[PDB]
Amino acid sequence: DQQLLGIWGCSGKLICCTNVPWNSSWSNRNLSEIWDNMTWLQWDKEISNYTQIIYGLLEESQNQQEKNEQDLLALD
Amino acid sequence: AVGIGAVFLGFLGAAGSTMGAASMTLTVQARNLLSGTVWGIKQLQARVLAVERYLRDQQLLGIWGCSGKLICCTNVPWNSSWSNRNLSEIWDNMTWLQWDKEISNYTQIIYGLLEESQNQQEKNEQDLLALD
Amino acid sequence: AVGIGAVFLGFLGAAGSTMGAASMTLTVQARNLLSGTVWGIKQLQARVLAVERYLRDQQLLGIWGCSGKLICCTNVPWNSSWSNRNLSEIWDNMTWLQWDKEISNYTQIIYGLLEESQNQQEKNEQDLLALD
Amino acid sequence: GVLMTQSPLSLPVRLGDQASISCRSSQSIVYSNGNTYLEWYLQRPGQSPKLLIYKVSNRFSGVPDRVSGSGSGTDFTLKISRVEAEDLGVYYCFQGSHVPYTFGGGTKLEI
Amino acid sequence: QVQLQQSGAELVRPGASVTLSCKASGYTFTDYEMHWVKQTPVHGLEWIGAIVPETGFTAYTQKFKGKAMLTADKSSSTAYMELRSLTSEDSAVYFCSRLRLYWYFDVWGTGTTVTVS
Amino acid sequence: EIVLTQSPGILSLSPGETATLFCKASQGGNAMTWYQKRRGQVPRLLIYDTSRRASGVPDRFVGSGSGTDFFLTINKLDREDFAVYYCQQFEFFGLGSELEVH
Amino acid sequence: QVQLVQSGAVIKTPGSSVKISCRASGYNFRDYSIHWVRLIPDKGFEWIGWIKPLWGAVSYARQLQGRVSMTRQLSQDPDDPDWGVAYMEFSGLTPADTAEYFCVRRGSCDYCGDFPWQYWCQGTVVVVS
Amino acid sequence: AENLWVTVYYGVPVWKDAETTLFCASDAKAYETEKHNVWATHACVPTDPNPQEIHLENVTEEFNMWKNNMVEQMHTDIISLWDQSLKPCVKLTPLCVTLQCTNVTNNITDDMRGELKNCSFNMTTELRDKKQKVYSLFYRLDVVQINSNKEYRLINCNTSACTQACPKVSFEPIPIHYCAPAGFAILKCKDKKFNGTGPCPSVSTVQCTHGIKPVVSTQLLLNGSLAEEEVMIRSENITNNAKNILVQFNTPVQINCTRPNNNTRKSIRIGPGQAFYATGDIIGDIRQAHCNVSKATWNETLGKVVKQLRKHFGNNTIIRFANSSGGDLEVTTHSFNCGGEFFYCNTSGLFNSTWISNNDSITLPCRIKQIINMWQRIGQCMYAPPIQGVIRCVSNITGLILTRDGGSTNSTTETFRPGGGDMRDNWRSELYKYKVVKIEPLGVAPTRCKRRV
Ligand SMILES: *[C@@H]1O[C@H](CO)[C@@H](O[C@@H]2O[C@H](CO)[C@@H](O[C@@H]3O[C@H](CO[C@H]4O[C@H](CO)[C@@H](O)[C@H](O)[C@@H]4O)[C@@H](O)[C@H](O[C@H]4O[C@H](CO)[C@@H](O)[C@H](O)[C@@H]4O)[C@@H]3O)[C@H](O)[C@H]2NC(C)=O)[C@H](O)[C@H]1NC(C)=O
Ligand SMILES: *[C@@H]1O[C@H](CO)[C@@H](O[C@@H]2O[C@H](CO)[C@@H](O[C@@H]3O[C@H](CO)[C@@H](O)[C@H](O[C@H]4O[C@H](CO)[C@@H](O)[C@H](O)[C@@H]4O)[C@@H]3O)[C@H](O)[C@H]2NC(C)=O)[C@H](O)[C@H]1NC(C)=O
Ligand SMILES: *[C@@H]1O[C@H](CO)[C@@H](O[C@@H]2O[C@H](CO)[C@@H](O[C@@H]3O[C@H](CO)[C@@H](O)[C@H](O)[C@@H]3O)[C@H](O)[C@H]2NC(C)=O)[C@H](O)[C@H]1NC(C)=O
Ligand SMILES: *[C@@H]1O[C@H](CO)[C@@H](O[C@@H]2O[C@H](CO)[C@@H](O[C@@H]3O[C@H](CO)[C@@H](O)[C@H](O)[C@@H]3O)[C@H](O)[C@H]2NC(C)=O)[C@H](O)[C@H]1NC(C)=O
Ligand SMILES: *[C@@H]1O[C@H](CO)[C@@H](O[C@@H]2O[C@H](CO)[C@@H](O)[C@H](O)[C@H]2NC(C)=O)[C@H](O)[C@H]1NC(C)=O
Ligand SMILES: *[C@@H]1O[C@H](CO)[C@@H](O[C@@H]2O[C@H](CO)[C@@H](O)[C@H](O)[C@H]2NC(C)=O)[C@H](O)[C@H]1NC(C)=O
Ligand SMILES: *[C@@H]1O[C@H](CO)[C@@H](O[C@@H]2O[C@H](CO)[C@@H](O)[C@H](O)[C@H]2NC(C)=O)[C@H](O)[C@H]1NC(C)=O
Ligand SMILES: *[C@@H]1O[C@H](CO)[C@@H](O[C@@H]2O[C@H](CO)[C@@H](O)[C@H](O)[C@H]2NC(C)=O)[C@H](O)[C@H]1NC(C)=O
Ligand SMILES: *[C@@H]1O[C@H](CO)[C@@H](O[C@@H]2O[C@H](CO)[C@@H](O)[C@H](O)[C@H]2NC(C)=O)[C@H](O)[C@H]1NC(C)=O
Ligand SMILES: *[C@@H]1O[C@H](CO)[C@@H](O[C@@H]2O[C@H](CO)[C@@H](O)[C@H](O)[C@H]2NC(C)=O)[C@H](O)[C@H]1NC(C)=O
Ligand SMILES: *[C@@H]1O[C@H](CO)[C@@H](O[C@@H]2O[C@H](CO)[C@@H](O)[C@H](O)[C@H]2NC(C)=O)[C@H](O)[C@H]1NC(C)=O
Ligand SMILES: *[C@@H]1O[C@H](CO)[C@@H](O)[C@H](O)[C@H]1NC(C)=O
Repeated sequence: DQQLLGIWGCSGKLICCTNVPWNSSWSNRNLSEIWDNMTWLQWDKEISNYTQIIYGLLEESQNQQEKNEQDLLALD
Repeated sequence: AVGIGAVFLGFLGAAGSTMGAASMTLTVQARNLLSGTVWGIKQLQARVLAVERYLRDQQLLGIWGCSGKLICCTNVPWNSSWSNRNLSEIWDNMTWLQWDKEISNYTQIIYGLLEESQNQQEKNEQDLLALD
Repeated sequence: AVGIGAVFLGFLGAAGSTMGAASMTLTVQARNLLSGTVWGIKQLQARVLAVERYLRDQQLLGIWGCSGKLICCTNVPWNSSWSNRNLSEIWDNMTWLQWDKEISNYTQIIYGLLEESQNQQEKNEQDLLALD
Repeated sequence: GVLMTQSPLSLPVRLGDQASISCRSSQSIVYSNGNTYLEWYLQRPGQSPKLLIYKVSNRFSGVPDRVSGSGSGTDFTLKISRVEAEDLGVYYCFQGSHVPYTFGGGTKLEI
Repeated sequence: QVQLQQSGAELVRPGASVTLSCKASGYTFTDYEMHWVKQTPVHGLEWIGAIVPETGFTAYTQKFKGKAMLTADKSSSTAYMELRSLTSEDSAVYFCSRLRLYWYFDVWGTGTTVTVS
Repeated sequence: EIVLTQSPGILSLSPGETATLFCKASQGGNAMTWYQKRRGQVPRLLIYDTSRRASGVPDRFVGSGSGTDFFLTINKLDREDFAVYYCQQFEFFGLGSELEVH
Repeated sequence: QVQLVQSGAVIKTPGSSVKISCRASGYNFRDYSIHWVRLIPDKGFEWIGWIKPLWGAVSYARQLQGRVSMTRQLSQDPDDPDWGVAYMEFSGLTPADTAEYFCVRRGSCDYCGDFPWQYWCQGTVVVVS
Repeated sequence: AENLWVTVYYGVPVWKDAETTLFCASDAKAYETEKHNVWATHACVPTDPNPQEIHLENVTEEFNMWKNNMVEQMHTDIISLWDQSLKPCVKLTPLCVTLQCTNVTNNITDDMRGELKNCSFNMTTELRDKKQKVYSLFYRLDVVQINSNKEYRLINCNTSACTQACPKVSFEPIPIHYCAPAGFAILKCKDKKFNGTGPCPSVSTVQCTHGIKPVVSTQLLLNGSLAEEEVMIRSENITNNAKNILVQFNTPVQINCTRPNNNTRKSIRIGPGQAFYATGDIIGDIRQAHCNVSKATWNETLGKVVKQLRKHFGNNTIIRFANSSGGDLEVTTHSFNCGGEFFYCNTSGLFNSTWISNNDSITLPCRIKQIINMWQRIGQCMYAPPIQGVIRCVSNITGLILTRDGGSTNSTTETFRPGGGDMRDNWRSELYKYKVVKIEPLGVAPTRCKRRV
């Protein structure tokens, strides 16, 4: 798990944030209802249909961002 | 000969001096902390106790701000009720063995506060990137 | 069929090409490096040797500047006494196996310099935040 | 190599009867997930070779309901129930497990 | 539009080097693969290898590694061969083609007859 | 089959004057060893395979060579360091050299 | 250490058979081959054959087949596995066969191959009437 | 521009040659019969399917089969696992005892000899007071004469007490897939023409090896791996003779082997929970176990390997074959296990040939020992249990193991002879394709970027 965070942007922050926009095709739900009604056990099943789609997108976003950062430092 | 200053860079050679040895020795003690028919079972459990004890310490830094820096500066103010000493005396007169007993009465007060300060700072930073 | 492009993204698939293949594949070799009655004892000591070997490498990145970036960058200038080569010929004419032997005559000069440069940078950074 | 051994090559097949063209591989063609990628070709003299089946069983889009592939491990047999004049000519095998892929020698359907 | 506009019939004297051209169309090159299959009366269908055109990721067989070269120009949107040491067995019919990843052959071109004489 | 031929064969040298023997092999691509047999005693390997000398061997014996041509240079010899020398490929032997005290 | 002991010299009548027992000790006898070499005066050395004591796999020179034979005896006890015996039986004697015989072992090192020997038995003279 | 700084990339594809342990994994077909049916049903994990046998390009690695590891540990692994399937079974301390033997009922000749001895002996009961008289059948190769009457004893009783194998466990081969743990890789040469030594030009990594079955045989290794197209000989140094010569050919020679005799097992209780499975009566004709091979296929497959052998020795060379030069039993003949019983079968009938530089079958008779002494261990034997009925098995002769006679003195004939010797030369015919490398990531490289403050 520490490795799988290490290949994303979140090193050891324990509350990271990242840069993939949330596709509403999965959730189809309002904001505060998944911040005031649902439990995490209840949140488990609605995202259990699909996994490593999200994780592949995070790997792709970080693998892109490190290359763009190396290109930013390349002219530097 | 090999000389005198070589054992300054050795493992735990810095422990006799004051903090000035500690400000340069810190890679060495961190380095030698990790690398090491029925006897193999006891050496195997001796090895896994070592790596478990290392990874507890990396975790206990990781829940604070100090990720892997090995020198880390955090944001709680020092309460002068504990130390009650001048600045340069605890940075020129004392050793860390001598420092240990003077803070041995009180521990996990500081480790309690350092959880809370980072836990609050991540919330306010989440708010700052939330409005951004 | 599965095609040619799948083995570009396989484990160690980029080893035969130049760096441009290896500039993108770096998550895969990092991934497969970890996940794996007397026979249980022998495979158990194999597993703990594997994870001890991994954690030595995470430690050795920890004492340098880059904690978990996986693409570091740092601040020692490249001494041209070793390379004696043009730029893109070590980006397009060589492989990493071919790059291994040309830096195998000398090692840990670089690993010695990186520790010293990071310790010096932490010292100057501590002075910069100390005046702050 | 993983070269295919075709049996038989020449099959003079009358119109309306069945046909069976088998291949035997040197190794197993099991891809590293479970789905072997087998293919069967067409050929007329003067046309580019095109595909009938792209699996053990599942077929190319546009192929009629007379051609079927079957088999396991190394032995993989094509079976055509009713043979027409379009079926005449050279057929092949094809692998998809790991590169480099090997074609066979060519199996001619005749009359 | 989904086509493989190949080169022409090539009556090549031996010892020469041949630059073939497979102008593929219907999609971008950056989507899917490019492939080359021979046609000899000795073997039937033969192999050259395969190319990925975004980076230039090439593979061949043992029979023709070091003999043929695969290059891909991303701007001109063509394919290429660079044959070396043409022999009498190399007189063949070349079929440019496309694979997708985890799929089959969509398109099959005309077949360039390269005879070595 | 494979013919081995020492050179110069019977030699004549006083003590002190360093020397070099040379034994030609008919076959090529293989690597020889050497032996040192004194007056009526048990023989003794002193160098194996090209240049690797065995145990209990002073380094003043140095052998080398390539192709079909193998040299053995003896330096700083004694009147007791002299003995009969043989060279060996797999089981095949040479007829030997000898360095007469002059 | 490695020790190699042979038997004593012998007068033999022509056309008879001779036996020579090379005894080895100081090493694990089940591992290394035992070779046999002869020294004829005014002929140079000459190879004879080899044996592997694990199963008695033998191999002989071509110009002496049918005449020579080899056996071995292992040590069968859990206390002294080291000592081993090799026997040579040599028949069809001529007066040209009067010579000196040696039993040898391969050198113990890893990179030294099959033939370059290290240790030598003290040699046995065989003399034919 | 020329002020290049350095970066350390982690996870760079690069390796070294190293040596480590491995990990076995067996297929699910061997788990369908369970509970100590064959060995390593508990010692190995069940396999993951279809390992990631992917390719690699522009790459060349020198290999070796001769100074290769992972065969040096397998000869330790199979022996160490072989010992584990014996210690839960019976010891034969009470059976080393005086025997009273006689010939079996048969028309016996004066010149030729029988091969079965009917022996009676005292034995204990379950109780300690009473004793019993009981009889069995034995072979000539297991009794010696202790010295009117003629009384025998067992052969191995003056060196070691013996272990009966439990009749529930079997010795049949099963597929074994070795696997490398995390942080290693297994490379595989995929070349056609490749003599096993020197650089392979087309490597391919893999997660686990393919099917590796363990057999036991000295000459004429069985159920092996087939060659791709041609017939390949392999050796370390062919001008040397002290190393064996592995010959691997393409078309497998079918071999039938049988014992036509019909047995009966007979349980003798030695004590509490003890069962000595002796041989009961023989029903029918006392016959000799033998094997058959086809004449024409063998005459063909020698014709292939002579054409292959003439590449290293000049075209004008006489090649001939001969019986084995001698030694102990199970290196002159060839041995195998056929459904739980060990044969030793004379192979003079194959290697009787010469080759000039221009419906029937072959029978060959066998012998059956009951106690084995495999790997020539000082404190070991294994009484095998007799099995019921007429027994036969069918196999594929696939490779040979040869040895040149290294004679001096001006030879055109270059004779070849079989020979088993070490068991490891069986194994090197199976693991010659692979090698084990060790991933060392964290390379280092100059580039043009500078980390800021
Ligand atoms: C080289 O490779 C070949 C190919 O595998 C091996 O040949 C096989 O050898 C095994 C063991 O020697 C054979 O297995 C045995 O088969 C016997 C015959 O039974 C078959 O046929 C009956 C009738 O249809 C079926 O009911 C049955 O399922 C079999 O298909 C069995 O009787 C044997 O079982 C006996 O042993 C078990 C052990 O637990 C006892 O519990 C049983 O009660 C019974 O007594 C056993 O299953 C196999 O048949 C061979 N294959 C073929 C095609 O014949 C060679 O052995 C191998 N070479 C070497 C040297 O090992
Ligand atoms: C029988 O044949 C085999 C293979 O054909 C042969 O094995 C090889 O022998 C050589 C010795 O010549 C081994 O040593 C190597 O040799 C190469 C050059 O050939 C060098 O890279 C190394 O040795 C060099 O360095 C030494 C340092 O002083 C020098 O003394 C030496 O002369 C060389 O300059 C390297 O060690 C080689 O390893 C093996 N091959 C394998 C795969 O192991 C074998 O020697 C032949 N049998 C006999 C008795 O010669
Ligand atoms: C091995 O030797 C034993 C020696 O005891 C043989 O056992 C005995 O065999 C004889 C025949 O040779 C049996 O005698 C017969 O008994 C039947 C029924 O009792 C009787 O009708 C006959 O007239 C004759 O007397 C005897 O019973 C038998 N004893 C035992 C304890 O089995 C045994 O047959 C020999 N085995 C072989 C394979 O030859
Ligand atoms: C290879 O072939 C040769 C030629 O036949 C075999 O040599 C022969 O071996 C047999 C058995 O060793 C000899 O038989 C004799 O048997 C009697 C029985 O008592 C014994 O007293 C004799 O002393 C001898 O052993 C036979 O004489 C012998 N041939 C010659 C010409 O001497 C050889 O055994 C074969 N190799 C193998 C491994 O079988
Ligand atoms: C039982 O077997 C023994 C040994 O095989 C027989 O004793 C001799 O056997 C040899 C070879 O079989 C014959 O040449 C001798 O003539 C036998 N000696 C005698 C005195 O016969 C013995 O004959 C066999 N039969 C019996 C009833 O004891
Ligand atoms: C089994 O044990 C019996 C009991 O001792 C043995 O019978 C004796 O054998 C000896 C020696 O042959 C004779 O001196 C005795 O006279 C025998 N006892 C009787 C009562 O006659 C017998 O020999 C043993 N072996 C077998 C095979 O039965
Ligand atoms: C196995 O093949 C390799 C190369 O294919 C052989 O190595 C070369 O052999 C030639 C002649 O046989 C020598 O001239 C070279 O010097 C060898 N090169 C090296 C690097 O060894 C090797 O000899 C072959 N071995 C056998 C037993 O056939
Ligand atoms: C070997 O001997 C056994 C002795 O039992 C034979 O088994 C018998 O076979 C016959 C023939 O069908 C049956 O009628 C009997 O019932 C069987 N006996 C038992 C106890 O089951 C067996 O057939 C023999 N082997 C061969 C090949 O004939
Ligand atoms: C080994 O035994 C097998 C037993 O099946 C033989 O296979 C069959 O043998 C018969 C002979 O009567 C043939 O008529 C069959 O056609 C064979 N079966 C097949 C599938 O070919 C095999 O021939 C024997 N081999 C030898 C060398 O004797
Ligand atoms: C292996 O088979 C051969 C072929 O029969 C056996 O050789 C024969 O042995 C007998 C004596 O036992 C001689 O009379 C024959 O002359 C031999 N035949 C030939 C062609 O020489 C040989 O004995 C068998 N092996 C064993 C160990 O017995
Ligand atoms: C021995 O090798 C032969 C190769 O000819 C094997 O025979 C073929 O095996 C495959 C796979 O099991 C079958 O699909 C073929 O039908 C077999 N051919 C024939 C003619 O039988 C055989 O399986 C191998 N093993 C044994 C025990 O014979
Ligand atoms: C066991 O007995 C046999 C038969 O005489 C003999 O050859 C062997 O040497 C004996 N074992 C020992 C260790 O003496």
